[PDB]
Amino acid sequence: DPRVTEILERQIKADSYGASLVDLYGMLQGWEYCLAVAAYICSIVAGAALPLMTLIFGDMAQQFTDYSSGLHSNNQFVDKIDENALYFVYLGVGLLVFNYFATLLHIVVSEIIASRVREKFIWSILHQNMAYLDSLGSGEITSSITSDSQLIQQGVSEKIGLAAQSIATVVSALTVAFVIYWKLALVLLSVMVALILSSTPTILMLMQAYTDSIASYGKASSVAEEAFAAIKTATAFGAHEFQLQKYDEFILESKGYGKKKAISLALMMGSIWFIVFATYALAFWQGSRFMVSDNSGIGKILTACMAMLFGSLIIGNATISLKFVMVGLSAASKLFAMINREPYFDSASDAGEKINEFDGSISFRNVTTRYPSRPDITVLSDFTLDIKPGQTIALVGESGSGKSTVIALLERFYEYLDGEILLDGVDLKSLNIKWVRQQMALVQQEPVLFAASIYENVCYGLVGSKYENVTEKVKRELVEKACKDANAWEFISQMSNGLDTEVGERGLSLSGGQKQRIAIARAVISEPKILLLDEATSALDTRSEGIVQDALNRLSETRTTIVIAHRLSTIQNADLIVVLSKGKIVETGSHKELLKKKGKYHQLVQIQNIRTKIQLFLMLLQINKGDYYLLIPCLFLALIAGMGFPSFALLAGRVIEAFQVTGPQDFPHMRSLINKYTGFLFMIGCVLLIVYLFLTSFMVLSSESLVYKMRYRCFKQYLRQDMSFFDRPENKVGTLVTTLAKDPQDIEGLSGGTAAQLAVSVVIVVAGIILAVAVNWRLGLVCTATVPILLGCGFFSVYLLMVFEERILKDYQESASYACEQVSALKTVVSLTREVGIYEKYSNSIKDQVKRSARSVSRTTLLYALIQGMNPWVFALGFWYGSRLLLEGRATNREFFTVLMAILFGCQSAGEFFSYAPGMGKAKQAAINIRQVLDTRPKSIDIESEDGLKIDRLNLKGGIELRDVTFRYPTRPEVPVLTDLNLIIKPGQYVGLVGASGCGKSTTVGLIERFYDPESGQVLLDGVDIRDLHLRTYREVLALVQQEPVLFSGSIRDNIMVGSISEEDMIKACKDANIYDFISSLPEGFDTLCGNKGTMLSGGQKQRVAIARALIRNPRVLLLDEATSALDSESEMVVQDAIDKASKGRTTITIAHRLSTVQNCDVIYVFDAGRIVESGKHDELLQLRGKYYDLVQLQGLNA
Ligand SMILES: COCC(CCO[C@H]1CC[C@@]2(C)C(=CC[C@H]3[C@@H]4C[C@@H]5O[C@]6(CC[C@@H](C)CO6)[C@@H](C)[C@@H]5[C@@]4(C)CC[C@@H]32)C1)COC
Repeated sequence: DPRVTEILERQIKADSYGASLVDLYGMLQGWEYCLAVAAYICSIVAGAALPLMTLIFGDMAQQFTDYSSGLHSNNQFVDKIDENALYFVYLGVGLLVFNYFATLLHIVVSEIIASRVREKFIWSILHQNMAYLDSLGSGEITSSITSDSQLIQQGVSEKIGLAAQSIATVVSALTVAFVIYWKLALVLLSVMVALILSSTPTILMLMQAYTDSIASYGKASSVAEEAFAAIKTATAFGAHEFQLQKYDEFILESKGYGKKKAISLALMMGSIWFIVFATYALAFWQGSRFMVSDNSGIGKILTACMAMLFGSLIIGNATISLKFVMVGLSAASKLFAMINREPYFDSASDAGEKINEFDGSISFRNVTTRYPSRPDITVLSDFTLDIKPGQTIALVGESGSGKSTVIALLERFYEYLDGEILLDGVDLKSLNIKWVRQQMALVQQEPVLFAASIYENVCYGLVGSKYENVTEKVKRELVEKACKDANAWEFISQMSNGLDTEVGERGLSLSGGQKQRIAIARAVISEPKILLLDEATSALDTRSEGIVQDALNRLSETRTTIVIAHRLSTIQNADLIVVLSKGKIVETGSHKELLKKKGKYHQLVQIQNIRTKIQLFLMLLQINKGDYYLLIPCLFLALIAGMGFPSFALLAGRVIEAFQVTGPQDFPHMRSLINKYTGFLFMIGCVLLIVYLFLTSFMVLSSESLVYKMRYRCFKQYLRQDMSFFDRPENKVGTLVTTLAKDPQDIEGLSGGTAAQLAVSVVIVVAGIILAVAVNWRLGLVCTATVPILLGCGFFSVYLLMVFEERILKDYQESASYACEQVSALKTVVSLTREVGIYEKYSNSIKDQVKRSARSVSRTTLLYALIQGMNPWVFALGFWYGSRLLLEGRATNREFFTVLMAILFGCQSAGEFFSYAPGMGKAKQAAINIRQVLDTRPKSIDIESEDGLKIDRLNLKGGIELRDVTFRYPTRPEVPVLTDLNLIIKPGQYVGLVGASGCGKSTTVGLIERFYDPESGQVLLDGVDIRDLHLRTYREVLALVQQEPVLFSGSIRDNIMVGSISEEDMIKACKDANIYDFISSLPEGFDTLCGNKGTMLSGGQKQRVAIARALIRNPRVLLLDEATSALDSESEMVVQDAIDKASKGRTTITIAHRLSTVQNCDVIYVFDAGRIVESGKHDELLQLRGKYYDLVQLQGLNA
């Protein structure tokens, strides 16, 4: 026991891992560490060289101020301005070169690292034991292959380079500010740190508001999950407003937290735009104060102030880059946990023996095993079977007996705790696992063909064989012989291309028989010694089964086969038959020897014989008409927030003019002017604080209101669709839930802080351009020509970063699809021992992809680096032209610096809107999606249409008539379910419908509830076609009890009152359903929460609750769609008692699986091929000795 539990856990145990940047960068080998080192050096250099514009700008400001005061001649002014302009040009060239190299090398390093990670992950997954792989499923592996490697790239991509660059920019800016002027640098740093630590509660408030909103929608998404999954019940009982209200009570909490988010974001914006203005004001004021004792200068004051603001305002890009780094370190932890986990079986290694001249004899001895998923159920107990070369065993039994476990043990998919399996006398636990899998040939129930030619598909079976490395000409002969031995040449030679025809997602689309015949050829081409047929023909049809069975019989006549069959008629010629029940060999023997024994095999063959006998702005603007009271003041607020910066420009120009001292004699006047202008600078820096607070608050409130409206209307629109909408493949529950989660949240990109920043940006740019033209027309025209350049650079930087982000996922699609295809089926790949070939092909593919992507990245990085280097060139040109104008007398120091601050610096602040450009693509795709969703309507079955006759309850009888009803499910329209059905149910009749699987009796409920409309026919209620009746009232007439009871989350009172057409009736119906006593037994009364398995009541109790729910409305037509199919025999008694009690006094249509429920029905209708075959009472159908007799005999035999 301590050993078997250890084995069953070590089979499935999954260790936890913590990945750091060391693990990611350890995939670089040899000369690829120089690439990473050079990338980081270039990033650091290009980040540290950026705050030198502050040095050159301060020097140029000092030169302009000194010349305007007449401290040097024209020639010296020209010389110094030219030299400083060249310094700008050199800085721009250096920024270009280093940005290019840093970005290119970072991207290349990320490509290399992720290629190594992908190779390692695929090599691990392909060699894990099948117990662990079945634990994860395919979804966990396919997701890890496609969207968890992209995150690992982004972690080590140019994002980490930008994070390092930004940290270097902060360090270099602080270093510049301290060296040039530590007195003012220290003062500014202290004040800014005090104003940043003070705004710490606001950041906590924002993060709490985001967490609360995410949690509240998480709860709301759960209500949507149940509503779409349980959509048949909701439509049948009209619980559309109930589920919509449940959703609304949770998407209103998100709006309340969005309010707090609005205040917090407004506070953060106001604090930032107050810190900047207070830093300018304090820098100028305290630099004028210090200057009367240091003679430092406006140049040094500007250098210090600009350096401090530079480093502080570069922090925001660093945070998103570090978020990107940390997101890719969480995925790295998962992938490295899945890589470093060592498998239970060492199938990768070459250890183990290899039997020479393997005859094929197998000898099981006392074999006992458990699956790791369920360590209490024993799926095989004391299995003993000695198989000789050439024999044909045939394991049979009921489902769950454990016949299929033998094949899993022989292929080393799972581990047998106790026993012994000997291949020609050699233990199975001491053999090379891949060799053992090569000696066998697993023909599975579902054939899996890979997207390749038929020749390649059949050649996949040659792995490890002696024919693996031979001439291609010989291989084609072998494939032809194998396809002829498998009865596959008849449809391959008839093909267009023949053996080279593509299959799978390309080329031709085969049938089940043809795919199974190609799988048989693939299995037989290797000349296996053991054949493992695992219900090969269980998934085929009557016509196609013959050819595949002939092929299998031809194959099994020589090899040591182990056939697992569900059609017992195909194994009559087996050399031995083993009957398994609950994991034990109940009896064994030949076909004749077992029939005479009157045993389990006889019952199985009897059952088999009996069965054989049988522009989008205006859209959202119109939707959010109610929020205008918030967006009308926002225009005025944005206009004021826009006048702000072009008045800081005027005051800054006047301050720079006031710093035109010629000696300590002019210091009192300079101090007076600096105080007078710094007062106004601080007053303006406080007005914009309030303006930004109000504007951002109002805009974020509007955005949250729009998101709430989108969610509410989208959920309301999903509930209006007919049942033909929800059974489409693209309207899955998990897809609709995801769409609700994403699109009403992505549409927020066209409102809120983004729209506020858009308005503020355009106003700021327009006001700055107008100010530059008005102050000096000769200087406001040239500097206007640079506004397109600066704005284009600011936009295209973000655009190219988006391009870099998207290339990561766009490039690795072919190889990811190939890997996901070969990982969708691990059992077939592992059976063929195709790990090595798949890994080689995948490794070659991604190695080629690295080189293919490096070139395109090198092409784009040139434009990115040029855009990065443009800015110092614009500065140089502007300063040179300004100096020339100021020499000619056509400009002034005040006018030049006012124009410069406004134009250049205003375009810098308004480029923050371009950081919201990535959202505007999502916010347009989501707008298109929401427009499509909000406009879709059901063709005829509209629950929210008020047209149609109303059913008068006084004259209602309850007569249902299906007149010549023909119906096909629109998802599968080639398979008719009901054909020319004629069925009349008299009022008060307890009609029961019975039949075999696929007869289509359950479609009667769908037609009566009007889930679907019949293609040709007429369903009538009291002589009125239900297509001409009011849908809500009509469905209020009917009631429905389903096979699997569904109870919505909430109290028992809420669930049972879902089917309330209009407190006494509730108690009366709860007593009539034999559930009132159980409810009274509960600690609370009808307030017990049975949601998400809150109390997990018994199936009988949940069915009785559903019966009471259907019974409150007092229906005229009670539909019981196999109510007692999933109930225990003890609870079935009370449930059937409740059903019989409820069936009195109303029309009752009872679809039945167990024929005992329909025993006392007034009329019984037998279904076959969608048409009524027999009809009448129980005794008459028994006397007719027809299909009903066969069904009751089958029920008796099944027991
Ligand atoms: C945007 O919303 C994203 C959302 C929720 C994230 O919550 C917040 C977590 C803190 C974070 C990263 C956020 C916004 C601005 C960020 C701040 C800007 C400020 O700038 C500085 C420097 C410059 C100074 C002038 C002001 O203060 C920093 C100290 C401040 C800052 C870097 C501190 C961290 C802030 C988002 C998650 O979405 C998946």
